[PDB]
Amino acid sequence: QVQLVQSGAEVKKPGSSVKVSCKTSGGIFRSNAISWVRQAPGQGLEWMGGVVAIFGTTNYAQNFQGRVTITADESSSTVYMELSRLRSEDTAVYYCARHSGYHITNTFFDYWGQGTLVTV
Amino acid sequence: QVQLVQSGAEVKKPGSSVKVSCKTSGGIFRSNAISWVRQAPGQGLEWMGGVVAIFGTTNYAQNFQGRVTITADESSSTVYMELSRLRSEDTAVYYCARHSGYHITNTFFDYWGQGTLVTV
Amino acid sequence: QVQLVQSGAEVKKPGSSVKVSCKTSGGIFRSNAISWVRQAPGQGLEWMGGVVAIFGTTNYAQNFQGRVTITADESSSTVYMELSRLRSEDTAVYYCARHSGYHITNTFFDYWGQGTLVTV
Amino acid sequence: GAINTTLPFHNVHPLTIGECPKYVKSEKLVLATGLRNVPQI
Amino acid sequence: EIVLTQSPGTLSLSPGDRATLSCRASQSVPSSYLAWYRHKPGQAPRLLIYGASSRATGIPDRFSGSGSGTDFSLTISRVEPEDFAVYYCQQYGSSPYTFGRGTKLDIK
Amino acid sequence: EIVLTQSPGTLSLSPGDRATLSCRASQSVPSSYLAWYRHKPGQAPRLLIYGASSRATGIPDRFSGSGSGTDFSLTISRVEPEDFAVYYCQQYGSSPYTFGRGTKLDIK
Amino acid sequence: EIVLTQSPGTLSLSPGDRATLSCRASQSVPSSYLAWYRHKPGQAPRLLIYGASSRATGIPDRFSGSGSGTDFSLTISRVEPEDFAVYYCQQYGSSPYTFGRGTKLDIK
Amino acid sequence: DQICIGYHANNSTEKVDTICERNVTVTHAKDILEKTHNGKLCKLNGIPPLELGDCSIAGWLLGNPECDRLLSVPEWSYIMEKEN
Amino acid sequence: GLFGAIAGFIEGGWQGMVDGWYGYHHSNDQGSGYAADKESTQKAFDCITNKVNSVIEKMNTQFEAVGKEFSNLERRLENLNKKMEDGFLDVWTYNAELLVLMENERTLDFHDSNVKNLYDKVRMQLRDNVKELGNGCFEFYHKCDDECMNSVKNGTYDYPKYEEESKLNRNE
Amino acid sequence: GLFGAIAGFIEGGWQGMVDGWYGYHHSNDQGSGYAADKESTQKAFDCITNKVNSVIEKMNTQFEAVGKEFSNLERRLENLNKKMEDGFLDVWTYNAELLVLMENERTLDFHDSNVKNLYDKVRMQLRDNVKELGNGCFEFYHKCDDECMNSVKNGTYDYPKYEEESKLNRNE
Amino acid sequence: GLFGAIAGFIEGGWQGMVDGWYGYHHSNDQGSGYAADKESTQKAFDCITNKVNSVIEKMNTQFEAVGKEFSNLERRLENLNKKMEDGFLDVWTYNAELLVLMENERTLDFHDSNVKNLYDKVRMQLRDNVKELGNGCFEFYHKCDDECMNSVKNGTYDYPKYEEESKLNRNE
Ligand SMILES: *[C@@H]1O[C@H](CO)[C@@H](O)[C@H](O)[C@H]1NC(C)=O
Ligand SMILES: *[C@@H]1O[C@H](CO)[C@@H](O)[C@H](O)[C@H]1NC(C)=O
Ligand SMILES: *[C@@H]1O[C@H](CO)[C@@H](O)[C@H](O)[C@H]1NC(C)=O
Ligand SMILES: *[C@@H]1O[C@H](CO)[C@@H](O)[C@H](O)[C@H]1NC(C)=O
Ligand SMILES: *[C@@H]1O[C@H](CO)[C@@H](O)[C@H](O)[C@H]1NC(C)=O
Ligand SMILES: *[C@@H]1O[C@H](CO)[C@@H](O)[C@H](O)[C@H]1NC(C)=O
Repeated sequence: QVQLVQSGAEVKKPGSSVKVSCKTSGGIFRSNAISWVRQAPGQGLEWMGGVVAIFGTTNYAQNFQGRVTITADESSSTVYMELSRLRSEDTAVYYCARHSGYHITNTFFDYWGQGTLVTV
Repeated sequence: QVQLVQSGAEVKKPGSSVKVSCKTSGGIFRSNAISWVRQAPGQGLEWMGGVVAIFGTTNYAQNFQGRVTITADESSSTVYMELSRLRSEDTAVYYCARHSGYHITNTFFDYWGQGTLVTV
Repeated sequence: QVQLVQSGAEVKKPGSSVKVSCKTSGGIFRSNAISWVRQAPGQGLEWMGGVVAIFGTTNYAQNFQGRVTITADESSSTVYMELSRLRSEDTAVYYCARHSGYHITNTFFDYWGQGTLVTV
Repeated sequence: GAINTTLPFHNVHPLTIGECPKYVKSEKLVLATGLRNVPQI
Repeated sequence: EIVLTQSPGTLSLSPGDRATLSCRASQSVPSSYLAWYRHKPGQAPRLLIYGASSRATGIPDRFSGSGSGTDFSLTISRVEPEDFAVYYCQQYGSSPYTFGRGTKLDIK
Repeated sequence: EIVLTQSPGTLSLSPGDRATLSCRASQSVPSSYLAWYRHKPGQAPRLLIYGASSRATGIPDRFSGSGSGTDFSLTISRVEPEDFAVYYCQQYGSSPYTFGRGTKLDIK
Repeated sequence: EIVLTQSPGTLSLSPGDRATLSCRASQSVPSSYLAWYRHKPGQAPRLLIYGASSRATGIPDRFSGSGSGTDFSLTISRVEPEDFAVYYCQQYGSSPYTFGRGTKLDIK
Repeated sequence: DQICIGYHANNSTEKVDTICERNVTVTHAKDILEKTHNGKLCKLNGIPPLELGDCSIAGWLLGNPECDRLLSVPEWSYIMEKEN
Repeated sequence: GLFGAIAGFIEGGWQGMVDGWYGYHHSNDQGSGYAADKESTQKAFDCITNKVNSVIEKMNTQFEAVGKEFSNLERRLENLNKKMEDGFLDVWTYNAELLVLMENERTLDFHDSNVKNLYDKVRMQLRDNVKELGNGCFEFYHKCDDECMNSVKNGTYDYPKYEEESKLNRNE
Repeated sequence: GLFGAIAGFIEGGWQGMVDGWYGYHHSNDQGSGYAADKESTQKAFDCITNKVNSVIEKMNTQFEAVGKEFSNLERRLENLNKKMEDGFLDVWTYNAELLVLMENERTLDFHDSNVKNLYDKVRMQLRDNVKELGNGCFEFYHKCDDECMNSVKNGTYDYPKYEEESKLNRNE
Repeated sequence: GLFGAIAGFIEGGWQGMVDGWYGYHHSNDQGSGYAADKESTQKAFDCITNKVNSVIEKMNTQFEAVGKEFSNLERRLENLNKKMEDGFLDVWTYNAELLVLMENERTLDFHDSNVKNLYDKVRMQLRDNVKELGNGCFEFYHKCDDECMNSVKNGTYDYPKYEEESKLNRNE
């Protein structure tokens, strides 16, 4: 019984930023790494980045380096994503996926969020 | 405060078997090895065999190999002795003796059963 | 919140002995070494001896060897000091000091007793 | 009777009046402050 | 960066037909770290198979897969009405964490 | 197979007489593993001495024994009315676990 | 046996004056084991500084000291009405556990 | 030349019980249970108690003729009464 | 013996060790004698002092029994009071008994650990210049005088200084 | 694996150990076979036998529930009785579950300690005449027959006897 | 330090270990850097996750207080109700405080065991081809490049491969 709840749908304009959250339940403190993957309609799923459970180390895909910033607060067990410098073809559905372990490497996505639709 | 209770006296005929039990109290599970010794009237005590406490390994005297089968159940902490192919001079009093340790070797009989008389 | 209570003021005569007690509170058993320091009016403080916390080993200053006997009872967590063969210039104020550790060596006096005045 | 002690437990009588330690039904409560005693070789 | 190619693309069947989905990799996936997900539209994707040979908890026994190297496959012995969705193959043995294209199953 | 031979066999005594029971072994008993049991007729045998030098719990102080090698003995300094039964010597240092002949004590 | 010589002896001051007390040792005190005590007449002495560089618990911040070898000092930046008593220095790095002469502070 | 590591022992016979061992000898032990009472009904904090004796609480309050010694009582720390 | 030091490879205690729980014994040309390890003993004293103090504070707020009187028509009410007071005393008796048993197991095992740590501290410090006899004692391949022994006791052994001398004796 | 013996450097158990918790496996010219360590197993049996007996005695004085009847004008008294019995049952249910959970952790860790001690006892006894393969097995530098093996099992290895022979093969 | 690893022979932590509880540091000709042990860290995360989830479930059925009103003629009933609630809140407060204190001691000691096990795992795999410095570090007697270092980290060291080379440098 583990569920991930995300924010609502958002509408934005090129040049602005987006703040998508993902709260994880099922325990007092987060024990699994959480990653972010997006699906642009007509295109496949793409991996954006993730954050380690307790130590907060973050890894980002080379495509999105310098534009995405994943942060987490240990107090509220929430993971946030900050994609800045919005441009065309940034409209996609963003999911927060929970890894099978505390680290990003060698772990698969146990559970997925329902998803948030962001348009520019 | 440890006591061993056995079955009642039995009468048998040559060619049949005898099924003598020995229930041990004083704890949830048996922790000491239990051995069987018999005394035919006019004859001295003889060692028949024994069973290890938890692992259930059994040892038998060379005189009675192939005719005695000692089995125990861990659930009820009961020890059973089955002597088959009864013949003459098998009339004796059978006692169940509790060893000082979990194993048969290098242990002495702390307590003895009250005894069962079996006639053939 | 640790306090040391001593005996009352005493008057003696040369040739007699003194028995000054020092009971320590704050715990069931004494875990800090207790020493005895005296101050003769017109003179500075002098170290007489001390006793280790649990093992009861006693150390005495070379000036007072053979005249001071420090003993403790583990049951009551009390330390006694017995100065025999009283003579002139033995009038002083005796304090019982609690060391920072269980041993006399390499430890300083955390707390001091209120003090007892003994006249000969 | 009266209780004169500094220990935190007692087993004299459940009904006490005044500043009294805590009553328990145990026969003894001994804590080990030192290590195990092994005889000299 | 390992690119995953899913061959069938579109596979229209009826309940009862054997379903075989093949996922191909340009490079060998280390330790056979590949996973299969079921993504019904409008719902969060669900983990079916992890490690290319192990079933996720709660997954019905009809879902199974096998493979090694650059060749992996997912097999559904019996198709049910709830087995019509898009299936992706993910490799998690490499840093980029690439994803499969996905194959939609249609109703004949 | 070590056979245990008991010499007295029958020993008539009265309360107060010293009782000395001797058990002999055809071979040396390893680690002095020998025990003495008291078996009053109609009752379960009860352990008196274990190890040939150690007194069992609850045994009255009058019961004691000593020995080594092939020679073992049981000594009862003071005889009581309850010390009239058959006494066996058992060795538990060898595999067969043999028993002694047994010695009955009579009333003079 | 280390003899400790306190130089000032008598130091009359007023609230606000800087107070510097010097404690001298015949031979070097090992591991800088030296302590300072405040002994108001009629009261048990209180520990101010231990180790010549560490402040005791509950001690006001104005009390501090430093030193090494045979030279140690106690400094009181601001004098309060309760800072008028006799101050001793002891060494606890040697067996005899000797004490200082003591210095009384007077009111100007 | 040798150096050895060892541990303290003495002539103590104090015994303590552990989670899975009983009567373990230790070098030093402390008993934290009080089992001794003087057996006398003393005064509490210097205030003597109220001793009714053969008289009851109702008898004292009602002014029983046989409880005349209780017609005036001082401050008390606790009340002493009999079972019957 | 959870850590195998007390009654393990050190099968006997020392009666001459009178100024500390734990320590060393040495024997060379100059002489021999014992020396308690004050630092390890002080750390052990800290746990036991705190362990007992924590015990007192926990049962500081234990249930207290107050006498009450009930009439002959209040049997059910009296039984409630009787079962409440007896039940609370049974709960607190169990907690007090269990805490002592659990702490005794912890204390004895804690003392066992300190010797193993002290034995390993010396072993890792004399890596190759000594022989590990296996009975808690080390035999030096070189000459270790009182100054050398004192360095071993306070953790300042100069392994490179005796490195060359030890290997010449060790080889032959 | 708090002590690193079970499922640690000893990766798997032995199905051929049928007469004891802990033991040895030897293999030389004469033959090979298993042998259980009766002494260490007996010590483990004593701790577990006492561990369970102590558990039974503590909850022997557990709270007991008695049925009562209250009228419809005694709702407060009925609720008071209901919460007392329910409250005591919750306390004792927590204690029973917690004691089992903690004792299981202690028992498994106690079993892990015995192998590490048994491994170290043999290692400290075969100090230099064997190789430490790292998988719980020692390989001798000399010839160790059945009599030599049995000395290792009962802790009577004669290291000086094979000291000279072992170093000749070890060097070359 | 019950196992002597944390604040023992490894006297300082690492600020460069940012992606795991435990790990390695290597330094050779190619370069140097840190590397966390993800397997041991994951196992530690499993115990802590279960240990905390155990704490929540046990006190999930804790006693709950309900307010009641009693008249001036029901002092005994009101006092009895008051002592019941106060007694239960004292029992559960003791359990909550004691469980946290006991689990904190276990958690800190559990982490101490992991490093000692991880230190022993490397030591028993590099039996002779390295030199033990005694401060948690091993120094190789041969050349151990990045491929060789990675083998030690994931437990696939090839001792026979470097066996011949190591002894040539070790002897002289
Ligand atoms: C309590 O007992 C001790 C020792 O028997 C005694 O010294 C003390 O005076 C007693 N206290 C009172 C108040 O009598
Ligand atoms: C213990 O008693 C013996 C005499 O039986 C004595 O030699 C020894 O010094 C004593 N030990 C201590 C620590 O008092
Ligand atoms: C421990 O010793 C006491 C008194 O000597 C005794 O009554 C008790 O039976 C002993 N317990 C065991 C387990 O031997
Ligand atoms: C340790 O003892 C030696 C004596 O051999 C001494 O020279 C050294 O300074 C001591 N180390 C410390 C840190 O006190
Ligand atoms: C240990 O076993 C050997 C067999 O090689 C035997 O000679 C020796 O006596 C035994 N030691 C003990 C103490 O039983
Ligand atoms: C361990 O790492 C080395 C890198 O040199 C690699 O060759 C080997 O396959 C790895 N072992 C495992 C079991 O992954």
